[PDB]
Amino acid sequence: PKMKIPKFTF
Amino acid sequence: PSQMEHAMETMMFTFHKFAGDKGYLTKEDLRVLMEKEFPGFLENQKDPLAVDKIMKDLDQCRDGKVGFQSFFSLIAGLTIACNDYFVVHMKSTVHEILSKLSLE
Amino acid sequence: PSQMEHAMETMMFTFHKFAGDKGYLTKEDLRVLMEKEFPGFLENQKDPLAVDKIMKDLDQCRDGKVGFQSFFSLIAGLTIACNDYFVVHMKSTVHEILSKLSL
Repeated sequence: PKMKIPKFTF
Repeated sequence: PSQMEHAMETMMFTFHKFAGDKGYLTKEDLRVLMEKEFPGFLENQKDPLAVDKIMKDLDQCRDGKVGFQSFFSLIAGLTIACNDYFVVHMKSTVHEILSKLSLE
Repeated sequence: PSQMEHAMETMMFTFHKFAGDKGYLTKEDLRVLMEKEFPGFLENQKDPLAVDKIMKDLDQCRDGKVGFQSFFSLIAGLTIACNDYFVVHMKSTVHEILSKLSL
């Protein structure tokens, strides 16, 4: 896989 | 057999169960979802368009479909904000913690 | 009482259980974590430094600590890639699906 930073939270 | 894996499992089977062969989610899909699994939030929320605005903040493409990726993010924004609650208002349960704090 | 909420619950209690009052995770924290909860992957992996390289790809700040946010991402990269498996190699269980495909 590729654990990359997500986009947006709350 | 573990916990996280037992969780990730549900998380994985909680998407298509509300999607299907289509493999995605539309505005009406999210709405019904957040009300077919975790209503303990959107319900006692502060707006009937919450799902509408949330849906918008989700599909950054605005086509109607919502992939598992962007989807997961939703399952995150809640958990993240929820986690921050432990850092203050603390230190089945989420059913309440969710309906409690909300942020635009 | 629901499913997702029952899940999100675990997810939330699976972080501090491996963190503590400190409220974060160091290289040695991740390592022990991925081996104290979901070893069904890193174990039958293709490298003993997997955790080291993964840790690096996690704390984009390189200080040692790993917050719940960046942390969750990890719980995602696995689930996401795992999900893609249904789209092909298909159509407790994750315990195997995880140890199966990797980068």
